[PDB]
Amino acid sequence: DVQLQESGGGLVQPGGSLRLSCAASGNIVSIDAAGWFRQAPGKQREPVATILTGGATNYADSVKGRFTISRDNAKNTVYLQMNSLKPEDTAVYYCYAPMIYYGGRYSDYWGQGTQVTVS
Amino acid sequence: AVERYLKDQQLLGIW
Repeated sequence: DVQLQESGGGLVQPGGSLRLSCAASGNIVSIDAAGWFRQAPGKQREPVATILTGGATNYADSVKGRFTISRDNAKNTVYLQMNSLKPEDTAVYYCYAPMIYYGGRYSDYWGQGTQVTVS
Repeated sequence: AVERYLKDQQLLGIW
């Protein structure tokens, strides 16, 4: 079956920038809509951003103006551009892709996560 | 068409 895979995470300085990507290993399935979650060290998982099938985008209040979600449809990848980082952004970022068709059936899929650190 | 609606509603529910 499919396995979503986040990447582009890592270490970055305060004020820095990162671009996370999320994709199905082997491009075997299309991703027409998706969202990003994050999990801080001692906090609750929270939504970060979302993009629908139509293209409509929504963000959390603590990231509007700074983050941008988008997708390259030709490579079934979804991106999260992250600008003007601050230590509050330090977290594990997860990728969520709903209702993906594979092997005769629809299913929701999650990535294993990717570390992001702002020191 | 309906599938589109479902995907989007899954995402909009998150908020």
